[PDB]
Amino acid sequence: SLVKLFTTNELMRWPIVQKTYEPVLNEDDLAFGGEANKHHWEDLQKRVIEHNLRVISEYYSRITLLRLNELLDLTESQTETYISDLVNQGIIYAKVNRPAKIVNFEKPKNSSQLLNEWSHNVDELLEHIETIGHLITKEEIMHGL
Amino acid sequence: QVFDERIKFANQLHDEYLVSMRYPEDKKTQQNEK
Amino acid sequence: TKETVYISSIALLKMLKHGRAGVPMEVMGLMLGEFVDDYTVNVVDVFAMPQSGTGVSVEAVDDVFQAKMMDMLKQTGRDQMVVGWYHSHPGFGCWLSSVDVNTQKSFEQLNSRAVAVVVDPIQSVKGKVVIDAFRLIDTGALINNLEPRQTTSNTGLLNKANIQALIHGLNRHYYSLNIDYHKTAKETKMLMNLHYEEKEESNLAATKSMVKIAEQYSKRIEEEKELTEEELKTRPKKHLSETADETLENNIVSVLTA
Amino acid sequence: HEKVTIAPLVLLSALDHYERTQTKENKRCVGVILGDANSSTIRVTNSFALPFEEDEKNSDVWFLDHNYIENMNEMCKKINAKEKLIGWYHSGPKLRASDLKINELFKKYTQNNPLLLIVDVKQQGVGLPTDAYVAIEQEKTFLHLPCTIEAEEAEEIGVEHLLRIRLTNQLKSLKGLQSKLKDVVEYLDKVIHTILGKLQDVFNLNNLQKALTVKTNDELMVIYISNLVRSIIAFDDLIENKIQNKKIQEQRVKD
Amino acid sequence: MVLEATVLVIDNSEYSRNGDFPRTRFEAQIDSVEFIFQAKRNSNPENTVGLISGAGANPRVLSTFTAEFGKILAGLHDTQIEGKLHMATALQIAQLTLKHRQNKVQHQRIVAFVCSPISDSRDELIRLAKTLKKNNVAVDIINFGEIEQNTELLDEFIAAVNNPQEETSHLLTVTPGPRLLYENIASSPIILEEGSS
Amino acid sequence: TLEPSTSITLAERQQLAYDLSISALLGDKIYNFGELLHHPIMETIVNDSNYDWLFQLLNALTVGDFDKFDSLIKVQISKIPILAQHESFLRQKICLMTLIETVFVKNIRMLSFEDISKATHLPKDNVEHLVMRAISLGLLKGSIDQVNELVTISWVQPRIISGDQITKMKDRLVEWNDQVEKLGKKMEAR
Repeated sequence: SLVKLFTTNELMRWPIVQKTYEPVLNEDDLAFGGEANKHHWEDLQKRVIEHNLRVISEYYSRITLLRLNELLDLTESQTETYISDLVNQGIIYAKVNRPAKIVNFEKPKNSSQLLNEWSHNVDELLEHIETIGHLITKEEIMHGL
Repeated sequence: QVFDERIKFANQLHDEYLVSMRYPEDKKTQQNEK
Repeated sequence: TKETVYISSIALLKMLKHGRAGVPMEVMGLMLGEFVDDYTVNVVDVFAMPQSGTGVSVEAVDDVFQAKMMDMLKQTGRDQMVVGWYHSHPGFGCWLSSVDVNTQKSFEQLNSRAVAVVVDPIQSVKGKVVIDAFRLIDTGALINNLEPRQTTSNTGLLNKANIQALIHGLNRHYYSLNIDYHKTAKETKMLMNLHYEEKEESNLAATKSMVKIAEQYSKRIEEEKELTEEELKTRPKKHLSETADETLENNIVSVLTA
Repeated sequence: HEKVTIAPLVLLSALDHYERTQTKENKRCVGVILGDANSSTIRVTNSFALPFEEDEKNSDVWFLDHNYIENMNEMCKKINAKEKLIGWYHSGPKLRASDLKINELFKKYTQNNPLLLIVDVKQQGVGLPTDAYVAIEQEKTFLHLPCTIEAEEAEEIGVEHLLRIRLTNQLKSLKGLQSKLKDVVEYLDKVIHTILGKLQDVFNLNNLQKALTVKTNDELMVIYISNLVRSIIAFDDLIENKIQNKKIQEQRVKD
Repeated sequence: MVLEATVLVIDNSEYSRNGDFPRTRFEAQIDSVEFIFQAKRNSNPENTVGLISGAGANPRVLSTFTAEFGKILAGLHDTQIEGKLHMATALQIAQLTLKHRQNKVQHQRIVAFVCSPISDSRDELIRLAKTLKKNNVAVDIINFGEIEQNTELLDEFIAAVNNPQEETSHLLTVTPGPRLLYENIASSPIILEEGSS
Repeated sequence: TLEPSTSITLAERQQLAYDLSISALLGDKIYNFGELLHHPIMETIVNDSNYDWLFQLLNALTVGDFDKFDSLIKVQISKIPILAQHESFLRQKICLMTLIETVFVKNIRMLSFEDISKATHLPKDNVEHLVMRAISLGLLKGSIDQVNELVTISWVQPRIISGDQITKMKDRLVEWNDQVEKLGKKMEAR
């Protein structure tokens, strides 16, 4: 059930469960056998931050630093630390605007890319026109009954 | 709007090119040659 | 002499498809239609005979399989009897062999109006089908010596060698003919279907060129620059004019998308 | 999706059977197609006909010959062994409700999903009105596939022998708009389901085309720039010919 | 007797699915087809016998005219024994089936076994009998237990096509007395004066 | 398969409706009450003996009064933890789809926070959360901008069973057919 929450992750209820229910987290038997509570939670908090930043990058076009810190439950230094690391890895590209205190997640597109996606829609509209065109004869059985 | 006039100016000399070049070749056809 | 032999538009497409079975393997198939006196051979429908390892011989014809198929064609709307058969001679000209003479002679007692057609699909790739026919003699217009086959016109003998030497001397199993095709008003638009189904393909090619509009013109301009230096170092125009033609087709058509 | 290709041999075969079977009073002629459906592009290289008689006032009476199915096996298999039965075709402009029961008869002979081919004999359409449908499990629906023309030495030779841009598309776009317009008029008169679901797909996906106008004209001027550098080259093929023609004239004067 | 085409129709309905014959009559009706097939096949060396099942499966064409029983027996096991018997659409499609024969000079004959009363109206049978009379179509009606729990709905069809026994309009009724399966058609003018019985 | 055969009596129909009434109410997949009005479900049962709360659900979801849901569902039902989370999920989806057709004029589907907050009586913190969950499920495409206070929502839901836009989209096809015909005649002249 947590796998389907990757896209819907709000980060709100995750630390509540992360501090309460840890069936496979801090207790390992048939795989790792267990090491320590800090070792299993060392990389855990780093990934949960990555799950939220991927959602915001695919949803929020721009968001203020005051609200972004409340959604990540971090400070100003810890917020830009994980965001800037994902930029160098070639995953999330986001322009942080310090004067406006916002982070722009919209990636720039050239004139050819905007016209290319418009061409896919024109070819898509012809598919709906063609599909409906053949549905008149197919649904004529019920209309002509 | 300016680019449209450049096509009009290019095709303007194309029609006049056939008129100026072909006209002097009319007399060489009727005149007897060796 | 010459006459007019009409062939339906559907019969020509089937004979070319039957001759595609193989180049070295000769094919033979029957035909259907009617006649007008002795000067008109009407070819309407054609039949596809099974292959035989004897190379189209007199013993390669099966009357049992023929009688079973022709009886089934009556339910399909065919009221016409067999007007003859076509035999493909790929790679050679139009001529009759010693086997075709003995084979066509066996059908003289069955149908004296039968026609032996020689089609050459190999030399037909030029856009005009090279084809010739040969018909037996039912007489009635001839008897001993007369002049049948009205309206001698169009081309001459041509063909290749053997059947050209004798025309009026021996008319029995071979003589020259002409080929004619008669199409109706409805059959004109049947072949016009090659060119909103195709409208979607027009904008589909524009979609791929929409992102490539920068890459397409990049190769055209750099090519015109290299061809310009070759014209300056000549002191040519044929290779330069070919590039400008492709640019014209990539411009006006691209404007039509708007 | 897959592709369907109908050869002009199959086209003229289905269109000629209209006057051969004496089909009139808005009837249909049921044929059969032969092709290879194993690949992604369905190509029909052979076709035949079947007797079909259906009453106008009774849709439960139809005649079909199943004995001719076994007769082509004794013929085609002795010439082309790769020909199999992938379905059938119809000569009617639009399909009827009887085609659902026809699939039960040919499902035993066909080794794959039968193909439903529709060929318009009136030739009242633009381009290629011939359409193809594939019956799958919906109960059952017909999936449409685009139809092309077979390009081969066995066809184009006969086509070129017998016979010998945007303006054409403008008349094609009118057919798609008038088809949906007349469907709404006939719907409102008969009342006061799949069309209503897909209808708003076009409206929400041409006022929306004006937002990219700023970015649309960016690449439009490049076309004129490409024509500007080409226009100068156009004179290079002209003036050069004028110089060559002038030298020819100088040789004719001395003659 | 002479050269003729025979079209056979099998009856599959709710009464055929219920208790009918101790051998599972649907399987015995398959033997009933074998009884008339062996009689007509031994009469002439060339015969055309068709098979059409229009009861409960909607009008269909199973097998065309053939002189062998191999493909006829295999197609009957894949049919359905449920539904209702409709003779209105079954007899109309059989007229076009008569044209499937090779030589049109053959006598047109239709032999149908009706084990259950039809629910269809009798208005379509009036205009159908007058059409079959002009083409001289032999009508063979075998009614099994139909006259007990219901009247004869095919009587109006026979009255319009009514002709002396030398041509057409032959109406028969299965004897209610218990007897062998092949003996029911032996006394009736069906397999009489044929190759076998 | 229950209507054609296999115990077509109303005894099995009333028992089957108990399963659909609980599933369609809690189900967040296809609308809420949309599938109930199309298929004749409620028409096969009676209005009494604890079947009344199914008919009153139509007016409760259409109006949107929060006080109606308290008296409609008693403690013998809502005690399940599933409905406790879905108690606020019923009014968020209907009011969200209602604002789409209301603001839509020609090209503008854009919304704002004040239109969503006043409709659902929810704070701005839940506007970017509860609506975002419906977007991730495939109901909507566009997202919400927290900075400029603008909500840009695309069109996804086909909005089945409308009937009002049929007369409106009729003139749209005439307008499209006239613009193409006007430009098509100029192609023949030049």
